[PDB]
Amino acid sequence: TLNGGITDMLTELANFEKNVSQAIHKYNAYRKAASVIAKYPHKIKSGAEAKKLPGVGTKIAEKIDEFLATGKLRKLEKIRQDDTSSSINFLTRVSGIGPSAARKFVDEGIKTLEDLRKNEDKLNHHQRIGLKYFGDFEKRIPREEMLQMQDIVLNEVKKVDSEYIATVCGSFRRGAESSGDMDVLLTHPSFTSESTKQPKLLHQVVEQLQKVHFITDTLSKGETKFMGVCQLPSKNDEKEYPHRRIDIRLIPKDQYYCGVLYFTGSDIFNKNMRAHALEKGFTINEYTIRPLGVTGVAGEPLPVDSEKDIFDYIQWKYREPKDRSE
DNA sequence: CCGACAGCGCATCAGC
DNA sequence: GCTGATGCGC
DNA sequence: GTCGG
Ligand SMILES: Cc1cn([C@H]2C[C@H](O)[C@@H](COP(=O)(O)CP(=O)(O)NP(=O)(O)O)O2)c(=O)[nH]c1=O
Ligand SMILES: [Cl-]
Ligand SMILES: [Mg+2]
Ligand code: NA
Ligand code: NA
Ligand code: NA
Repeated sequence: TLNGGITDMLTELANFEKNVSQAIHKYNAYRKAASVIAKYPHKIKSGAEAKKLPGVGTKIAEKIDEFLATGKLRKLEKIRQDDTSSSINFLTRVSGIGPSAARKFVDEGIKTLEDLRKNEDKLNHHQRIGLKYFGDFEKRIPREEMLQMQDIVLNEVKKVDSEYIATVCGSFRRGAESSGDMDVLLTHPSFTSESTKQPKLLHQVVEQLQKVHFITDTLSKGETKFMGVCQLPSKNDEKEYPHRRIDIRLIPKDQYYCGVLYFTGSDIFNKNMRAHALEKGFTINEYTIRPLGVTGVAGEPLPVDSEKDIFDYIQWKYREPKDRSE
């Protein structure tokens, strides 16, 4: 946290560009800069010093100089005072409300929590659950609670079918002392890249987690991806735990290593690694790593029997999950 | 200068 | 209904 | 907004 002031400023710029400007590449440019500065192991003394880092160009360098000189950024000061921008930024904090819906709601005069609450019938299902748990979803999850949640999910999954394997990924697998949500990778031998010998593989697990009242709400659900809400049980006379976001991703069992590389992240780590793969003439998704032909067209899946195999292909030294928090 | 920026699941809608 | 684009999310 | 070619 040597450069917390700078990385906070860049993140706020990132969020502005995403939510208000709807300029997604600016968003990702700012997040990449924040990431590389966050892991830079010196307290930055100037914009020129920061500009040496990949992802920091002239414009961000000038902003860092302004920020270092004054402790603030005029551009941000004004954005903060703009009502429309402030409203749009707020609304997008609701899960299921993105840049477009936020701006549309503001047009219709819906721009506070109070407005949303009295206009529940103007929300889709995802948005309505996002609003319901607005407070809860912004709270952090202590790793100690993540461990309890892990135990429940792994044990309930076992009770459905002992051949299921559930792996908690995301920030939890990277060793984080707190997480924003729980991400669960799921495999079953019936579901491979070659065949699906059993239906409802994901459904069965979701149903069981609902039965024991762990899963409380659903944001979206298909054959391979569940996005919803869960809650730890609490003891007698205890205040309830907050509700938590949970993502579950069923991946073909022979593609587990690509799947667990993907779901472990971070998102910026994946973007960096996938970008590097492309420069090395490969393409990586959660399923496979494939070569790129001269045309750029993806070839056939390369054999993969470990996370490290994927790193090897693109000539990266292996990085343990705890070192992937970019 | 300027094209590219990771890659994809689910919900929703327009157009047929 | 299907298909493709878009929004939002991982 | 940044970067590689
Ligand atoms: C948001 C996002 C996630 N992912 C993958 C990598 C994440 O580590 C993983 C879980 O996504 P989350 O949105 O839950 C972020 P996290 O890394 O789990 N940290 P936390 O949930 O604690 O905030 O999905 C991507 O590949 N691209 C993405 O844009
Ligand atoms: Cl952009
Ligand atoms: Mg997570
Ligand atoms: Na740079
Ligand atoms: Na949102
Ligand atoms: Na998640």
